[PDB]
Amino acid sequence: KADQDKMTQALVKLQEEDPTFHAHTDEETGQVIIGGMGELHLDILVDRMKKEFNVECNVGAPMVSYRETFKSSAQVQGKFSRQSGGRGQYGDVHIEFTPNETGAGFEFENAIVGGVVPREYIPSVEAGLKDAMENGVLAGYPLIDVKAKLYDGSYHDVDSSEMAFKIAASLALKEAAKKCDPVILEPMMKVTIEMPEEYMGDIMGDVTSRRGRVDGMEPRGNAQVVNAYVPLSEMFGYATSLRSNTQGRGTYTMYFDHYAEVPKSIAEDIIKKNKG
RNA sequence: AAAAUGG
RNA sequence: AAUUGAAGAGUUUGAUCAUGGCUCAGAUUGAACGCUGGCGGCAGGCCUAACACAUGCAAGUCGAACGGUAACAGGAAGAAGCUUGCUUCUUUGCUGACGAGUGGCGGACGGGUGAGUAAUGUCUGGGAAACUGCCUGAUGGAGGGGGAUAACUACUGGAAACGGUAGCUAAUACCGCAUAACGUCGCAAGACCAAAGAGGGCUCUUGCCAUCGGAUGUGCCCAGAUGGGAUUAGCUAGUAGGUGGGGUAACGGCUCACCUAGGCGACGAUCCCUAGCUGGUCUGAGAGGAUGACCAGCCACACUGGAACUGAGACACGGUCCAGACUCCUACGGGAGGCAGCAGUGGGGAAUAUUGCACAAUGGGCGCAAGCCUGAUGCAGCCAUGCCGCGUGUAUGAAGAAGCCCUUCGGGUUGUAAAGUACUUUCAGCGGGGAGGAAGGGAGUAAAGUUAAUACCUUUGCUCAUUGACGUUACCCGCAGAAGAAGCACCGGCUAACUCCGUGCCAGCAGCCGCGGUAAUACGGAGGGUGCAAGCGUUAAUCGGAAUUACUGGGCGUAAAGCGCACGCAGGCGGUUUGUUAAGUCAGAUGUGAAAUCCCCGGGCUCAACCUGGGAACUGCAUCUGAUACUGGCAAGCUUGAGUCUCGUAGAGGGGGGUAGAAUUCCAGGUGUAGCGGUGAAAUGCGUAGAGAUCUGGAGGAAUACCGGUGGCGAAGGCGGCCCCCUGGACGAAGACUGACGCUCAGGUGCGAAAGCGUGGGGAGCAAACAGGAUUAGAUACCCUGGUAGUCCACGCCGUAAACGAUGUCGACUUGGAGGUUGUGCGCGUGGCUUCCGGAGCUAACGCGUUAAGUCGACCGCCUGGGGAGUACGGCCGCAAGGUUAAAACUCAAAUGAAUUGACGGGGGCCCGCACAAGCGGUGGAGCAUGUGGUUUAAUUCGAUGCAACGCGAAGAACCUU
RNA sequence: GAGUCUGCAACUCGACUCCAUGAAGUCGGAAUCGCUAGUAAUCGUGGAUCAGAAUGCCACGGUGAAUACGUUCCCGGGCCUUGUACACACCGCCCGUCACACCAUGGGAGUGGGUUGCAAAAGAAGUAGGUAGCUUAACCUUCGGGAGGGCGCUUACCACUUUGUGAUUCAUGACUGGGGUGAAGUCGUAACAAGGUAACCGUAGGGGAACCUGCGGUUGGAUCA
RNA sequence: GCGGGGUGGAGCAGCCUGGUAGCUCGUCGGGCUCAUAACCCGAAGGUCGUCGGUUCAAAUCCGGCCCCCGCAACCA
RNA sequence: GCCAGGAUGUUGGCUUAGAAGCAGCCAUCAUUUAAAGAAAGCGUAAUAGCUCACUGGUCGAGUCGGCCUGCGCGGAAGAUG
RNA sequence: AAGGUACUCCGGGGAUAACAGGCUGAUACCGCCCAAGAGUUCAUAUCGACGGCGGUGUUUGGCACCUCGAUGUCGGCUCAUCACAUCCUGGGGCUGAAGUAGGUCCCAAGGGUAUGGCUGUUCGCCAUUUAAAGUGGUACGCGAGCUGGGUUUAGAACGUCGUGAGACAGUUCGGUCCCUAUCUGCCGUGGGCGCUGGAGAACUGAGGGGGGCUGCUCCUAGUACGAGAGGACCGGAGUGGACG
Ligand SMILES: [K+]
Ligand SMILES: [K+]
Ligand SMILES: [K+]
Ligand SMILES: [K+]
Ligand SMILES: [K+]
Ligand SMILES: [K+]
Ligand SMILES: [K+]
Ligand SMILES: [K+]
Ligand SMILES: [K+]
Ligand SMILES: [K+]
Ligand SMILES: [K+]
Ligand SMILES: [K+]
Ligand SMILES: [K+]
Ligand SMILES: [K+]
Ligand SMILES: [K+]
Ligand SMILES: [K+]
Ligand SMILES: [K+]
Ligand SMILES: [K+]
Ligand SMILES: [K+]
Ligand SMILES: [K+]
Ligand SMILES: [K+]
Ligand SMILES: [K+]
Ligand SMILES: [K+]
Ligand SMILES: [K+]
Ligand SMILES: [K+]
Ligand SMILES: [K+]
Ligand SMILES: [K+]
Ligand SMILES: [K+]
Ligand SMILES: [K+]
Ligand SMILES: [K+]
Ligand SMILES: [K+]
Ligand SMILES: [K+]
Ligand SMILES: [K+]
Ligand SMILES: [K+]
Ligand SMILES: [Mg+2]
Ligand SMILES: [Mg+2]
Ligand SMILES: [Mg+2]
Ligand SMILES: [Mg+2]
Ligand SMILES: [Mg+2]
Ligand SMILES: [Mg+2]
Ligand SMILES: [Mg+2]
Ligand SMILES: [Mg+2]
Ligand SMILES: [Mg+2]
Ligand SMILES: [Mg+2]
Ligand SMILES: [Mg+2]
Ligand SMILES: [Mg+2]
Ligand SMILES: [Mg+2]
Ligand SMILES: [Mg+2]
Ligand SMILES: [Mg+2]
Ligand SMILES: [Mg+2]
Ligand SMILES: [Mg+2]
Ligand SMILES: [Mg+2]
Ligand SMILES: [Mg+2]
Ligand SMILES: [Mg+2]
Ligand SMILES: [Mg+2]
Ligand SMILES: [Mg+2]
Ligand SMILES: [Mg+2]
Ligand SMILES: [Mg+2]
Ligand SMILES: [Mg+2]
Ligand SMILES: [Mg+2]
Ligand SMILES: [Mg+2]
Ligand SMILES: [Mg+2]
Ligand SMILES: [Mg+2]
Ligand SMILES: [Mg+2]
Ligand SMILES: [Mg+2]
Ligand SMILES: [Mg+2]
Ligand SMILES: [Mg+2]
Ligand SMILES: [Mg+2]
Ligand SMILES: [Mg+2]
Ligand SMILES: [Mg+2]
Ligand SMILES: [Mg+2]
Ligand SMILES: [Mg+2]
Ligand SMILES: [Mg+2]
Ligand SMILES: [Mg+2]
Ligand SMILES: [Mg+2]
Ligand SMILES: [Mg+2]
Ligand SMILES: [Mg+2]
Ligand SMILES: [Mg+2]
Ligand SMILES: [Mg+2]
Ligand SMILES: [Mg+2]
Ligand SMILES: [Mg+2]
Ligand SMILES: [Mg+2]
Ligand SMILES: [Mg+2]
Ligand SMILES: [Mg+2]
Ligand SMILES: [Mg+2]
Ligand SMILES: [Mg+2]
Ligand SMILES: [Mg+2]
Ligand SMILES: [Mg+2]
Ligand SMILES: [Mg+2]
Ligand SMILES: [Mg+2]
Ligand SMILES: [Mg+2]
Ligand SMILES: [Mg+2]
Ligand SMILES: [Mg+2]
Ligand SMILES: [Mg+2]
Ligand SMILES: [Mg+2]
Ligand SMILES: [Mg+2]
Ligand SMILES: [Mg+2]
Ligand SMILES: [Mg+2]
Ligand SMILES: [Mg+2]
Ligand SMILES: [Mg+2]
Ligand SMILES: [Mg+2]
Ligand SMILES: [Mg+2]
Ligand SMILES: [Mg+2]
Ligand SMILES: [Mg+2]
Repeated sequence: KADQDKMTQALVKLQEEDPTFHAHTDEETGQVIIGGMGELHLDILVDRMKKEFNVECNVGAPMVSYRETFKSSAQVQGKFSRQSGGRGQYGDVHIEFTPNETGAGFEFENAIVGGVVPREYIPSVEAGLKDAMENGVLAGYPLIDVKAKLYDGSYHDVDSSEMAFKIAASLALKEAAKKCDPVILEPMMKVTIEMPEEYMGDIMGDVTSRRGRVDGMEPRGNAQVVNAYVPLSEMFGYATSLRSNTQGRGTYTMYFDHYAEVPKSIAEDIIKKNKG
């Protein structure tokens, strides 16, 4: 970490030395990601750090930011009552959690009937859910693609507090996760690979090996272009492979697409990792 | 006799 | 004439007064940053890395010291193509000159930096033991010789740097000899010591040597002053002194030997941390506080550590030697170098300039002079960095235009603002004139002086050409045309300056108080305004406001602050009288206190900034001459303060020993019979193994009813039956005696409740701990039944309490009243002590009030917002418990005192109500009506919700109503 | 089951009648309400609303009690006084442990630096002293030498450097102590009223915590009719 | 290997000796209070680990199967 | 053994990014024939391509694979020789 | 009518345990058969479910045959010797083998095959090497060769159990290792006789023993191969480690 501060300075200098060098700390992962136009390029930079900058470093695969979503729908109740004398803290909310349309995120519905939960406490309930959803409901990753319907609740004239209702809301989400079976999501990436038709088969074979799907192929100029969607984690190291397959005559451009459920095996591994 | 508390 | 000088505000509360912190308005800067940007003058400009430095430059000069001649520019001579009379080519230091060398002088100045340094520094004032190139005064001398040596030559070693060997040579280079005295040595007699020539035409000029002066510079000494820390109190063996010897220009432990045992320090030594000092600068009414950039003086340092050499002067920025780290060269053997001179580069940093020009002037080195050298200096460049002056137009202009903003849509505001019209043109721009900084120096020419000389030289006049980096100088003049020239911050209060719109505890703002949750003068934008202006804001920084460290000029009953009390050393302070001294003090004088700056009066730049003449001031210090009241010293006194003695009085004053009565407990026995004991109510407990109760005898410990008291005694803490023994203090009466013998007191020392600790005793009662029983949601409590340490004694330790009057001690003074207690004189006096109340005065108020918290004086202790914290760490003390001394970071905008109006109280008093009591009839249970909640529903419309919603809005939903 | 009436229309969803049927209920847990006389209690009657639709509301008469000793207690209100740390005013204020996060700081086996004391070692260059040897322009000379000097060597002083052992200062250290700041956490309620056991001071013992208990002290406690 | 357990939500009875589910707390409804706690009144909730066997009948007895404890697990 | 042919509606359809005999899933055909699978393989992203089955020619006598049984073979690595 | 004895003692047993041997082979280890699958496709490059068949003697065991008128037992040291189920070096097939480097299987036993830290350790983990740090058998090779740390006498203590004496597949500190080699074997070294008359030399070679390891650099050649990164075979030369 003494060389970490030096690493910052080293990366700054390296960026000045080479425009193609791009240093960027991924906020979600909290890991600095070094971008290069080639493996050898990055290698030389790292070697330079070790010597010129005198910064000992070890390269690694960028961590992937995953998300969670309830795979099942279940109505749940969250009750929080803490009254032992004087001003207490009562709050009960019955919230129905249902898998939302992928990408629709959170679609909270206030279906409170009979004004069981007073209007003033309603926003707190929702806000409390949102905060709890941001926290991991399965492994620790932000819960997305879920719909919470507060159909029923309970309140006390004195004990009930907005914060109590936020607590009750969070409690509901917890028990919902136990019944709604959240699943980990992985960020899919749309990759556009262009190469001579001679290597087309090999490229598509690589994508399938990664786990990605070939969207389709299309003729451009002289080099065929294959559209595909590959997981970010799997996409790592594609550059070298592409050049190897195409004899350094292949180019690819990857962009984020959506979040797909991590393979049950992979999901299990992620949960294990997050657990410890 | 007992007789706490009240973001 | 040298003065003219002094503002507050916001924020603790429901409100108030006080206390107290925080914040703000001002001024200032080597500034930085952001935004903006016409011009000029003057000035300033690496605060950081005493970090590392590429390149050039910053110290040379002299041929009137000398051998020479490397050049070159000539001359003469001789050869030459032979301009047939010049040219060429050679020779000749031959001359003008001059490379290199010897020599002399300078290089110790000038320029840079502030690392080190808390005094071998600086500043002020004194002093004896010195030295001093160049300059200047006076008096003498200046004779006659010698031996070298560079350059040079040959040779030779090295990559280079740098050399080696042999030969030759000069001097104002070097050494004898003579000379030797207002010199040195010595008591004296005696003895001893120097020199250089050069230049012009015998003379003049310059230089040389000896001595004594002058000036100047420099060295040295002493006293006072010059940061912080005691959570640094001891320090020191050349150490302190002496003596002798040596050493220095000189005094000196400067050095050495020997001898003695000193020296320094609470008036701060030693050690630690920080730091160049000063004249000055900034702030301040001042006193202070802060600071030491530029300018001037002084000191210190020059890659780091160290040393000497030369010299008048250095332990030497651009010298030497050694070591070290760096950089560079190398043939690997060895070499070379030092920007804290100027400019400049890299690095560091928020941030600080051009590898300019000229020696025209001033000043310096060398020279006879001419001249040469000078990054000193004079100037130019960049930079709004500051200061100062000026400009960006000026009059007219209602059309009160458009257009913007706002509006009650009437209008208002921008705003005479703009258009429009009439003028002016600073400055910029273009053109053309034009100072002054310039003195001198160089030619002649003249007279005089000098001399043998109308020579040469010197002096003063005279005459003729001639010297400006800045520079396109200032300044003046002319020409075209308002043309080419305004921005920045702010408008909730403080604080001068308000609306609209957008946003909606979000975004945001903010020095403080706070502002923002849908009518934001507080955010953001717009319109309008306010303040400043080529600047305006922000940040950092200092002082002020802050009387908030209070010398001037504050506090301590309750706000922070009186040591628990006392004794007492050092220290501070001290009644009254005479004489004496003159230390302080006061007066006058004299020397000094650099210049600059500041101040006053002036002068000069068109003004101002800026520059300059004179004065004032420098508040201080030394010395001399005076004054003598007060303070001090000395001497003699006096009695009034203080003290002693004679006599008597009161007292729970202390220490020791003895004794009495009451009660509790226990033990033994008698009588007697079922309870006792305890509580709010109980229970545990005790009792038929005879309790409790009652009576008798005995044992032991502790404390002394009543008297008894706003009583008494004691420094305080404390002290209570009676008796004796030992002992301290206080007070009164009337005399005598002493003669200021006093007061306070850092440090120090002693005393010091209760609890606690050590050792050895004692132990009735009481009772931390502990146990059980209750109480309670729980009850580690309060209550009950038991019960150990301890409480008691001896000796030792601890050293603290709301150790309180939350009020230090001593002295004097300033209306009264009612009491207590204890003397004393003759009902009326007069002392000591004490309680309550109260006047003036004082106090924020409460209160204090002759026992002051009034009015003053002496000395001491202590305080400087609330927390953190009387804590940590260190020291000291302790057996331990702990005590004592005593921080910081961090955090908050308060904390606090007294009093006021409420409210409230399981505070008090006085009243009252179907409040309770005394009664009567009900509700809660059933069925049903009705309202409500909830749940259900396509919808079950909406509102009402503790008392004070729920047969409520609804005094009447089949449709309508709805 | 059979009707009546009002009304466009009585299924949802009217009142009423007739016949039949004949539920719970045998006096109401804890708790709780009204009423002091023409009152309660009970008995009928009328009215508004309104087509129709009262056990409600509003109003009218009939009959018609019991009990009040009193202020000990409960609750509320008024007035006077007193304490107060309360002021959207006791539904006030407010203390500490514990949980979590963050910040500064103390201790800590130690670890790495700076500075420095003491005791030694060391000895470049230079300067001074001595002189194994070597060498020598100027002076002297008996002409051989001599005087004197230089070099070398040696000694003293001393920089770099080295070693041991302390002191001090700074940084860092598993873990740990207390402090502060958070946020509607948990546990109680210690203080402020006599705060419900007056509080507080010193000391000692005990206890999850605020604290409790003993001993002595202070008033900076209320109360007193 | 030898023993003891597995019963309303929690901790405990009942088993021995078949018929014949208790106690305290918690929970729920009503009350008290401004409200909460405390307090008062009323009520619900184990078919007895998991099956099999026996018996007219099984928490009870027998035997597995799982669970959770205790003890033993040695000497060359 | 060898020389040939080895197909046509038709890439059967669906699905498949693509899937044409040869990913998978449904089919499962018909046609010209001597005969030629809605394909037994290799192959391709899919294609294509290379076979094969099937069949015709050539060749001129046996040929092919099960059953029962005799005897052998592999499976079969160790420490003094 | 219960216990302790490690303070112990006597008579007996290999009728009966602990050690080593034996028998056995459950277990262990090694190999094979079938092939569901995995491997983009594709059982068999590599791997392999559900099941099946063997081999070794190799762990943990079973049995109690040898030894109780005694067969010393963990680990280390010294010294070895064999097997091959091969760790390195040699040869080869396949590969999901571009090269380099691997994977897997076959052949091969000539030689070679760490030092330290910690622990009694074997082992293991760790540090740093190496071409490699092989796996087993040999009374878990080797105490009439050494050690004596472990373990199992008598002393003592802790935890624990027990009323206690004492005890523990707990721990802790301390605590006597004898033997002059007759025979076999082995390393050396002589005497006798023989080999056909005696004697002095020089030999032939049946037979036996020893030895046999390997790194790195350079060249080939930055050549083949690879888009690059990298980087050879084959062949040649030099210089080391260990050992003799
Ligand atoms: K104030
Ligand atoms: K300095
Ligand atoms: K000295
Ligand atoms: K002396
Ligand atoms: K000053
Ligand atoms: K120095
Ligand atoms: K000189
Ligand atoms: K000049
Ligand atoms: K004062
Ligand atoms: K004194
Ligand atoms: K006097
Ligand atoms: K006792
Ligand atoms: K005092
Ligand atoms: K503070
Ligand atoms: K009822
Ligand atoms: K109806
Ligand atoms: K009606
Ligand atoms: K009151
Ligand atoms: K800490
Ligand atoms: K430390
Ligand atoms: K209390
Ligand atoms: K106490
Ligand atoms: K026995
Ligand atoms: K096999
Ligand atoms: K395959
Ligand atoms: K045996
Ligand atoms: K192979
Ligand atoms: K081998
Ligand atoms: K072996
Ligand atoms: K054995
Ligand atoms: K052994
Ligand atoms: K043996
Ligand atoms: K032996
Ligand atoms: K034998
Ligand atoms: Mg010259
Ligand atoms: Mg001379
Ligand atoms: Mg002489
Ligand atoms: Mg300094
Ligand atoms: Mg002032
Ligand atoms: Mg000298
Ligand atoms: Mg110099
Ligand atoms: Mg220099
Ligand atoms: Mg410079
Ligand atoms: Mg920088
Ligand atoms: Mg020059
Ligand atoms: Mg205003
Ligand atoms: Mg608004
Ligand atoms: Mg300021
Ligand atoms: Mg002040
Ligand atoms: Mg004050
Ligand atoms: Mg106070
Ligand atoms: Mg106070
Ligand atoms: Mg006092
Ligand atoms: Mg005193
Ligand atoms: Mg005087
Ligand atoms: Mg002056
Ligand atoms: Mg006097
Ligand atoms: Mg007496
Ligand atoms: Mg008294
Ligand atoms: Mg005591
Ligand atoms: Mg005692
Ligand atoms: Mg008692
Ligand atoms: Mg008691
Ligand atoms: Mg005190
Ligand atoms: Mg007292
Ligand atoms: Mg006090
Ligand atoms: Mg009074
Ligand atoms: Mg303390
Ligand atoms: Mg202390
Ligand atoms: Mg009812
Ligand atoms: Mg009503
Ligand atoms: Mg309707
Ligand atoms: Mg009244
Ligand atoms: Mg620390
Ligand atoms: Mg030396
Ligand atoms: Mg309390
Ligand atoms: Mg109390
Ligand atoms: Mg109190
Ligand atoms: Mg207690
Ligand atoms: Mg066979
Ligand atoms: Mg064999
Ligand atoms: Mg034993
Ligand atoms: Mg025996
Ligand atoms: Mg046997
Ligand atoms: Mg036998
Ligand atoms: Mg055996
Ligand atoms: Mg045997
Ligand atoms: Mg298997
Ligand atoms: Mg066996
Ligand atoms: Mg047998
Ligand atoms: Mg035998
Ligand atoms: Mg093999
Ligand atoms: Mg072998
Ligand atoms: Mg072999
Ligand atoms: Mg061989
Ligand atoms: Mg090892
Ligand atoms: Mg063995
Ligand atoms: Mg072995
Ligand atoms: Mg032996
Ligand atoms: Mg043996
Ligand atoms: Mg042993
Ligand atoms: Mg052989
Ligand atoms: Mg061999
Ligand atoms: Mg060898």
